[PDB]
Order: sequence, then structure tokens, then C-alpha cells
Amino acid sequence: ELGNANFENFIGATEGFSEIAYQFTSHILTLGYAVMLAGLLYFILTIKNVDKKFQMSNILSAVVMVSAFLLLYAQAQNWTSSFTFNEEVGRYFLDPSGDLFNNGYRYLNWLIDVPMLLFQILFVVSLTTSKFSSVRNQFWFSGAMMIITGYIGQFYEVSNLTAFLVWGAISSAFFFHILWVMKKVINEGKEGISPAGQKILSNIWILFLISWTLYPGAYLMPYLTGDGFLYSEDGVMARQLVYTIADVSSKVIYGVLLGNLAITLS
Amino acid sequence: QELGNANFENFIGATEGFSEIAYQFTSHILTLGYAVMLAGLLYFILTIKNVDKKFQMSNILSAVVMVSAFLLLYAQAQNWTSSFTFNEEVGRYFLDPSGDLFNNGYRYLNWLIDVPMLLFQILFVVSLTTSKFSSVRNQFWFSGAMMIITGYIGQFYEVSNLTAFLVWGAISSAFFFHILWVMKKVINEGKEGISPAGQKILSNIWILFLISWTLYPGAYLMPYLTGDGFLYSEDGVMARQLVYTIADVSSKVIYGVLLGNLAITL
Amino acid sequence: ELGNANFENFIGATEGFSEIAYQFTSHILTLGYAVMLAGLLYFILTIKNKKFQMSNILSAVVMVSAFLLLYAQAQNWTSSFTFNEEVGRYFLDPSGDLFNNGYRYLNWLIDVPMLLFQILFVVSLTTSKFSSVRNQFWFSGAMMIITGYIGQFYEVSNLTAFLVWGAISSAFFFHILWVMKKVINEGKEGISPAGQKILSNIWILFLISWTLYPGAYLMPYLTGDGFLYSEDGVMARQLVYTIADVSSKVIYGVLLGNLAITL
Amino acid sequence: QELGNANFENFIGATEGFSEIAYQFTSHILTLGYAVMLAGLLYFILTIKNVDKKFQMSNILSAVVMVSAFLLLYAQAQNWTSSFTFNEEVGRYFLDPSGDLFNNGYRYLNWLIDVPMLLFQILFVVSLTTSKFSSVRNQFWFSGAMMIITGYIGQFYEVSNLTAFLVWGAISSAFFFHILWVMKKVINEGKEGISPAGQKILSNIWILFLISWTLYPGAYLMPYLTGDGFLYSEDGVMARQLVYTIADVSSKVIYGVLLGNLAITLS
Amino acid sequence: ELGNANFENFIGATEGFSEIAYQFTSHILTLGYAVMLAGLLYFILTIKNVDKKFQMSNILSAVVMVSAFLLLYAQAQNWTSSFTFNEEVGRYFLDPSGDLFNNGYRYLNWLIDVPMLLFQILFVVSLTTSKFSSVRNQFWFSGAMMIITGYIGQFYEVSNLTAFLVWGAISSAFFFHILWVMKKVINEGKEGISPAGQKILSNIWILFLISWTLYPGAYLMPYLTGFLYSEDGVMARQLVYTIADVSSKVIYGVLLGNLAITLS
Ligand code: NA
Ligand code: NA
Ligand code: NA
Ligand code: NA
Ligand code: NA
Repeated sequence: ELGNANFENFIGATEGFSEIAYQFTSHILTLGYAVMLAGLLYFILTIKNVDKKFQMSNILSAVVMVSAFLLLYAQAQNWTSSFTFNEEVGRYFLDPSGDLFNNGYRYLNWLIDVPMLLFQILFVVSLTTSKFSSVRNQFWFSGAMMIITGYIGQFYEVSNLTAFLVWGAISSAFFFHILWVMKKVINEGKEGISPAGQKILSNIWILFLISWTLYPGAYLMPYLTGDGFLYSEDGVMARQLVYTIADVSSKVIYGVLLGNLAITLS
Repeated sequence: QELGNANFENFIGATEGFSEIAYQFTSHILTLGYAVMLAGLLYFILTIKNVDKKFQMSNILSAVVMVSAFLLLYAQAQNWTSSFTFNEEVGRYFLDPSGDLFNNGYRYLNWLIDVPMLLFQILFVVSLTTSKFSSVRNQFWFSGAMMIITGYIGQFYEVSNLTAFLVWGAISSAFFFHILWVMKKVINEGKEGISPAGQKILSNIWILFLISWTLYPGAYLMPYLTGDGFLYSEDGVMARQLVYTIADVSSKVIYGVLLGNLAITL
Repeated sequence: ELGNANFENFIGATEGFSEIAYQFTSHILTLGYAVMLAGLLYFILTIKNKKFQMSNILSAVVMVSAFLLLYAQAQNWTSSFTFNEEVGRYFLDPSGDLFNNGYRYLNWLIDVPMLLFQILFVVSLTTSKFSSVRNQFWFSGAMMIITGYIGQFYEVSNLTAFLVWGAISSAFFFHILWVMKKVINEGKEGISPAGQKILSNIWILFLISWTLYPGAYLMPYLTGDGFLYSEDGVMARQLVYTIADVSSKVIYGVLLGNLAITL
Repeated sequence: QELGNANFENFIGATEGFSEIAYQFTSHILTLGYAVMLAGLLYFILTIKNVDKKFQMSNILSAVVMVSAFLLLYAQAQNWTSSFTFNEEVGRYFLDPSGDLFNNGYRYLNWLIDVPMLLFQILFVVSLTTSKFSSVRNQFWFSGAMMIITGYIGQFYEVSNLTAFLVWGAISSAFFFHILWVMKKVINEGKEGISPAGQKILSNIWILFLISWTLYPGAYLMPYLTGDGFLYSEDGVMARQLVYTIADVSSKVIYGVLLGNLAITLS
Repeated sequence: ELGNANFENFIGATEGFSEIAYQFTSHILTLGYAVMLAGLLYFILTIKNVDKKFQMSNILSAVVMVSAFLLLYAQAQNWTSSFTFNEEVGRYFLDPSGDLFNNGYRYLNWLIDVPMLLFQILFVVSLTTSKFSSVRNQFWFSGAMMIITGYIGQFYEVSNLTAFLVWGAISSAFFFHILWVMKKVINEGKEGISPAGQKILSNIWILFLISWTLYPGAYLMPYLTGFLYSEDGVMARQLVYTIADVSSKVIYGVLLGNLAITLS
């Protein structure tokens, strides 16, 4: 009787996880937060490589790295806590005492970092037509709502597909509205800056586009092959891999690029 | 079980128990809480040279509060996760005696340090007119401590004895009004003799300070805010913990930022 | 069969601690080490605000140790007493080791010398000799702690040795108080009325705060089986120890930073 | 003994168990490992200004490496101590299922970060002649990632499936010799133009880079380096973890130290 | 059946540790790693109190602090976790599930710090007839051997008195060599510096000499009275170790930071 719990638990409570499935998910989750802390050191140490007016970028990246590190750390410990090795069957099964696994830790992280990552770009690029304050608010309203909704939905990823997908959809709505506004910003930013700067913003968009799309992919990860192929421990491994890749990208790499764009203008 | 003078969370967790969502959300939000604090710290440290030397005590005090909050909020979080365990038979989280009872005391005492720091740091940005610096500082510190110490007491009796609960709570409320009376008196005098940019910020700092500080007494009473009503359940717990976290973030981080920003405009 | 252990354990192994008693003591102890780390940040950031800066450094050195040890204490408290669902009280849990204020005490081995030796980097002595005033502070400082450290193991198993070492320790205490007075005075010489007013406030603080420790030492026996030979005695002791440590190290170091400004 | 695709440490730990020396050493050597990482981190962060502004990216990258290695090598050590417990009856450390199985995985995924960094950093200290910056970088990265990933997979079969083990191992090696080649090509193109001091360092760096990195494969096969012979036991585990440590200290710390000197002698 | 372990375990697995014996060891071990983190701060916040050419010493002192901190911390957690209170007899006995206790953590700590400590002095003083490098390699080769040889032996400090002494002896030989070299390093160090600086170098030599001697004293502790093969011997050993480590790294480092100031 799990209830509204993540499908990792249902997998752990029945089939269990193999050494490879458990270990990899464990390592990939550790790598996640180890990367975040490394990223922090990088942003701080490179604060003096850019002018004074672009530094609020590096700062926000650093703030995000911290936030991320703590929650990705909690998340990794949640994984290892919630699944124990069964010596008589050689598999890792749900361990009631260590609490049920939940990705909500990561989600609420987003609630902090999304608004940060979308806002910090406004400190490097200048807006031609659109208004700083307005673009920000939209980013923040859509950003928050996008997570709050998705956060709510993922609870029902097994106990209720309908609610799962409805919320997932309402979330998706706001998602595109961010993409829209971002593309808008990227352009107005390319207006009046060295080709080098322009090239960097372009690569930032590709990165922002791919990475941010991976998230909803992981949100559905379990069903992307209808009790198919990804409704198993393979689906769990995949989901966490994507998540970790997504974070490293949409945070660290994203921030690095913005740091270079800040130097190109500096 | 026999709990005695314990917080209302423990009685819910010792009877109904907590549903996955209720327990997980509370666990998450409490984690977000202390994550934000350490992040905010990084911000306040790195934005120190963004303001004159005379205003840098503000940022410094903000950074101090951050560390303060991080440690205690961290403790308050681990107090949650360890005081409630999953029951595989009914799939709900129930009071785990060995992990110590849950108490919001860690947080309350977090304030005992910070309430003074927050009321004090604004005095390193603004300048008064008819009020003595120390005179204000003292009234803050006295009313600040008395407010918390009296509330800290009462919240031990929120379940075991409502009359004491409300009495101590009320006595605390008195000191609460006094601190508002004074802080409003301080933002007026502070607004006198400054620019238009600062004038606007402090007006924002006020409403913020107002809404966020009112939340606390709201959370204090949470359970009893709908008469065995609707909030005398796990929902009441979720609400409370959410409210605290939002507030704590606002009262120290947003608040800290607004002040730190106001120091820049100078 | 406890043996030479703090009276927290005897209370915990018999009456047990009530929610309020165990929680408050647990909270106050947490606050304790929280304040230390917070302070660490303060003293590292205010270093600017050059000859005096060794003061801020030493304060920071105290903060670090304080945090690490006061933290250990808190965890020692929480892991040594467990809630009993049947009677609803926190009783001694052996597996988590017996409680002991020994962590605090050894913290003092470090902090006491530093706190004393640091004021010498702000004020300027008249006729007294820097290195001499230092050695006294250190020899006495160390002895005061080592002796009291020994005595507190007997605060229950042997009321005599407890008081003997206690008394001995108290000798070094008064000594230190004497020297520190000789420093406050010689410091007041040749500085604005502000610089003085500060050192005066430092004296009162240092006097009151440092007297709280020996009060805590006897806290159990400050009302004769009295009112303070119970959980309330444990609360009190730990409240006092935290109040002192915050005053003697943080507020203290802050006042030395302010005097370091007027100068 | 139904372990599955697990490292040979568990197979020893669940059968013969580890003696005091064997378990303790491994435990110590692992801890020293992540201690050196945090020690070195400080060194790089404090020597940032001892080199001109264009070379500093090296110092900074080394610092980043140090942090990751710290955490993951920490996790690794905690993995070892949690996965084996003393048995009073026979005084030997045996596998403790509750504390999860042991797996060097933590260290491997460490490399995912650190291998690209260590390779990409030297390109901030030296100047190239024929081959271009980006081209060298991407071959380092692509190859680096593949090498680690194919090795990471293979080590899961170091017992359950000897073939798949050696197969991937070899596949990894391919990407390895590729990295060696492209590196010596960089060391050389680097020596060109710089003082006999910098040139002297690069020489030293190469020696290091070659040895240190060769040690990894050595660890990979540690158990099978003496056939069921002598290294299929607790000693084999000791030897492996010792090597992994020596190798990680050399490949990242000593290495980054040398790239620091080089950055100095090029100011 | 413990096998090749430190006598701490044999005492804890037989006699048991009294509240005091256990609590003190626990405290002193904590104090140890606490001092290390405090020292770190000091050496960081005082880097700028000396000329650039000397600063390397401060940094190396800080490095050592970090290393020491962690490993001492581990050592502390190893002590506390390895021995549990027995409420029925009122003493602390070996808890198998917490791993056996071992000083090995500390020894491997030295495997780093020793090199750094002998090395860092070369960034303050100036030799006269010996080369910077030669002296550094003599230190390092010997410093390593001394630690490894001793690390081995301490595993047999009960199971095998012979191997214990044999390795300890072999280790000592390298110890003397380091005293010889370090002696030559201080004499040449005094050449060409104010008598004030000379005096600090003298103190340093005594500190170095005394504190570094303590270690083999601890190594043997148990057998230093054929009332020391008890819990008292354990207390003694751990106190000495801590005193030594504080002295040989912190105080040592401070005195060098002062010699850097005088020479600035
Ligand atoms: Na697990
Ligand atoms: Na729990
Ligand atoms: Na407890
Ligand atoms: Na173990
Ligand atoms: Na114990």
C-alpha cells in the first residue's frame, strides 16, 4: 500500500533493482551534486574575469550551484536510504524505514533555480523592445507555476495517470511560454554585440532548448514505451540519468556559457 | 502514546499518521528552507563590494543570519525526517519514538538570534530623525527577545493546554505590535532625506516586513484556524511548515536583498 | 552502574527528562554552536573595519573551535537520551554513550587562552610587560580548566574531590581576573572617553560572563536534593553554559572590534 | 552468495572476508585519498595569483577537479566502510548487505568529470603549432567520455562475466591509446617556443601522465594479474585500492602542481 | 579473536574502559581535529602578513591543517563508534559492528604532513652549502619510509612484539636521519639572519626535536612500564599523539610564520 508514490518505489517494492540498476542510479545521483559543488567553485573563482555590471550573473550561478548541491545531495541520500540489498536474491528492494523515494526534492530545487537561471541572463544581455521588469515577472510567474504544477502531478505518476497527465499538461503550458519569452530575449540580446557574443548566445539557446526539454521527457520516462520497456528498472535508470544530465547542463554549462558571454563583452 | 507537552505534529503522527504527499511535501519544503538560507549567504557575501563601506554592516549581518538559519533550519529538517517513519502495512508515516519527538523549537530559537539581527541591520542603511539610534535598537532587542521567548514557551502547550498556549501567545503578540509600531516609525524617519529610488524600496521593505512577520502568528495558530476543523489534520501541518518556510525566506532573504539593494542605490 | 559521570545521566537514568526539558536543552545547545559559526563569519568579514586585526583573527579561531565542539556536545546530548513512548519521557540511552560536559571544557583549553591573549592586540599596556601578562593568562588559564575538567567527573561520585579541584580551579580563576583587571586599567590609559567606556563595558561583561561558568559547575547543588537537583538543574546548567559562551566569546570579541575602531 | 554483477571485493568479502590489516589499510588508504583532494584544493585556491592572468584557468580547473574528487572519493571510502563489518567469532570483516554492496563506480563517474578537465586544462598553459585548440579538445573529451563509460560498464562484469569484462576493457583501452597519442602530440607542440624551463616541466609532466594513467588499467585487471593465483584474494583488493589512490593523487594533484610550475615559468 | 589490532581493542574487549578513560580519550581526540580546523583559519587569514616569497610556508601549513583535520576527525569517529557503554557493568567495551579501532588513520595522515612540514621550512630559511632539492628528497624519501615502516609495525603491537619492535627500529633509523638533516637545515638557516630570527629558529629546533620524539614514545606507550598496559596507557597514548600533532604542525607553523615576519 504505497499510495501516491514515485514509480521507483513500485519497482523497488516488487521486482526490485539489480546491482547495476541500483549502483548506477546511486553513482549518477552522486555525480549530480558533486558537479554542482565543483561548478560553485568555478563561478566564484571567475568573478573577477568580467566587468562589474556582469558579475550579478556569476553570483546567481553560484547561488544556484549551492542550492542545487544541497538538494541533489539530499536526493542521492534518499535513493540509497530507500533501497536495501537483499542478500538472498541479490537485488535491492524498498526499505520502508529509509522513507519512500521521491523526486520532489529535485523539483523544489527547480522552484529556486529556474527563476534564478532565467533571471541571470538579463544581467548580461540588453533588451531592445521588451521591458526588463516585465520579462522577469513572466519568467518568474511561469517558472513557479510550471514547477508547482509538475511537482503536484508527479505524485500521481502511478496512483492516477489522469491527474498525472493533466497537471503535466498545465505545466507544459507555462513551459512553452518560457521558451517563447526566452527566444525573444536571446534575440534582443544579440542586437548590438560582437559576432562572437552572438555565436555564444546562439549556443546558449540550443543548450537551453535541448536541456529544458529533457525534463518533461523524464517526467514521462516511465511510459515512453507504453507496461513496455521503460516501465522497469531501466526506466528508473533512464529517468535519473536524464535528470542529472539536464541539471548539469541547464545550470553548470548554461552558467559557463553566460560567463564567457560576459567576458566577450568584458 | 503519552506525549505530554509536544507539538501538534506528533499527535497527528501518533494517530492518523502522515500520507506520502503530506510527509514528503513537509520534508521537501523544510529542506528547501535551509537550502535557500545557505544560498542567500553566498549572495550577501559576494555582493559586499556593491555598496559603500558605511553600509556594509547590513550585508554582513544578513550573511550572519543566513548561517544562523541554515544550521537551525537544517536541524529542524532532520528533526522532521527522523521523527516519522513509513508504515508498510497502511502506507503512512507514524511517530517514531526513538528519533525524538518533533518540535518547532529549533526554528523558534533560530529567531532569538535573528529577530535582533534583522531589526538592527536596517539601522545601518537608513538614518533617523527624532528617534535615538540606541533607543530604537534597544526597544527592538527587548521586544524582539520577549516576543520570541514568550512564544517559544506557549508553543509547548499548543496541544497539552490551550489556555497557556493562547495566553503566552497573546503576551507575545503585544511585543509584536510594539515592534511593528517602532519599525514603521523607523521607515518613516528613514525615508526622510533620501532619494526616490530608496524611498520606493523601503516602501516595499515595509509591506514585505509586514506580510511576512504576520505569517508567523498565523502559523502559530494554524491548527485552530478552522475550529476539530479542517486544519486540525495533516493538512494543518503542511500549511504551517509551508507558511514558516515562506516567511523565513521572505523575512531574511528577500528582506536582506531589498536592504542590500537599497545600500547599492547609495 | 554509571560511575564517574555528570549528573545529567543520573537524572536521565531515573526520573528521565520531560519533553520541555529535553527539547529546550537540545535547542539551546544547538543555538550554542549556531551562534559560533555565525560569529566566525562576522569576524572574518569585519577584518578590514592592520595592527589590530590579529584580534579579529583570534576571535575567528575561537569561533571555529567553539562551533566544532559545542556541536559535538549537542549531538552527545541528543544521542544519549531517548524518548520512551510508554511513560513519555527521555531516558538515558547507553548505546549513544553517557552525556558529559567534557567537550565544552576542552573547548575552553583553546578558547580561554585565545580570548585572554587577544585583548593584548587592541589595548596598550603601560608598566606591565606583554609577554609576562600573556604567560600568566596562559598558565593560569590552562590550570583553571584542567583542574575543573577533572573535578566535574566527580560532581556526583565524590562531592569532596569535586569541591577540592573546584576550589583549586577557582584560585586560578581569581588570579586571571586580577591580571585582566590590570590590563583593562592599563588599557584605559591614553584613549578617548569612548575607548574607555568600551573597556569598562568589556570588564563588566568579562567579569559577569566568566563567573557564570563556576555557577554552572555547582548548578546541581545551588539549592541543596533541592529544586536544582532535577531536570530543571540540567536545563539551567546548559542554559548558563550557552549564555556564557556566547557572551565570553562573541559579544566579547565584538566589543574588542569596536574598541579596535575607536582606535 | 547470489551477488550478481558485482565487484570482486564483495566476492572476497562474502566468502573469506578481510583481515584487520586488509580492511583497515583499504579503509585508511581510501580516506587519505579524499583527504589529499581537499588538501590540494586549498593549495590551488591559494596559489591562484602566483601566475599570470591568462594561465589561471589552469589553476582554477585543478581546483574544480579537487572538489569533485573529494566528494566522490569520500563517497567511495564510506562505501567501503559501510559494506563490510567485523565478525567477532572469527575476527574478519565480512560483507554487510544492509550497507549496500561495494562498487568502485563512484570513482569511475568521478573520472567522467576529472578526465576531461585534466586534459582540457593543459591547453591553457601551452600553445599549439599545427593542430588546433578545438580539435584536440574534442578528441580528448569524446575519447575521454567513451574510455570511462566503456570501462565503467566492463568493471560490472569483472566477475559475473569475464568476457564482457575484457571486451569493454579493450574497447576502453582503444580510446585510451588514442588519448595518449593526442597528448604526446600536445606535449610536443607545447615544448615548441617555450624556455628550457617550461620545456623541462612538460617532459616531467609527460612521464607522469604516462605512468599515472597506465596504473588505472593495472587496477582494472588487478585481481587477474596473477591468474586463482595470489592476487585473487584480500591482497588483490588492497593492491587495487592502493593503486587507484596513488594514481588519483598523481594524475590530478602532482599533475596540477606541475602545470602550476609551468604556468609560473611561463609568466 | 581480534588478530592483528591495536591494544586499545584488547583493553576494550577485556577490561573495558571506565567512563573517564573513555570520555577523556573521546574529548582529547575531538580537541585534536578541532585545533586543526582553527589552525587552518589562522594560516589563511595571516598569509598577507609576510612578503610574497615566504607565503608558500603559510599555504603549506594550511594544507597540512586540512589533511590533519579530516583524518583526525575520522580518528575521533573511529574511537567513539568502536566502543559502547555497558550499562550493567558501567564500562565501555569493544563494539564489533563499529569496526576495530586503529591509529592507522593518524599514521597515514603523517604520510602527507611529514613531507609538507619538513619541506615548508625551506621557504623561509636559506641554506648555504646544501641544495634546496637534495635536502627535500632526503626528507621525503626518509619521511615516507619512517611512516610506512612504523605504520606496518603498529599493526603487530600486540599480536607480535618482535615484528613490532623490528619495524619500529627500522623506522627510527630513518627518524634519526631526519633529525640529522633538519639539524643541518637550521644551522645553515641561522647563517645570515638577525639574532632575533636566529632565536626563533633555535626554539623551532627544540619544538621540532621534542614534539617529534613524542611519537615513538606513543608508539611504545603500552610497554613503557613493563601500570601502562591498561586503559591509562590508552589515555596516555592518545593524549601524547594529540599534544604532538598540535605542536609539530600548529605551533611549529606559527613559529615559522613569525620567522617570516622577522625576515620581512
Ligand atoms: Na541502500
Ligand atoms: Na523518516
Ligand atoms: Na535522542
Ligand atoms: Na565497516
Ligand atoms: Na560509542
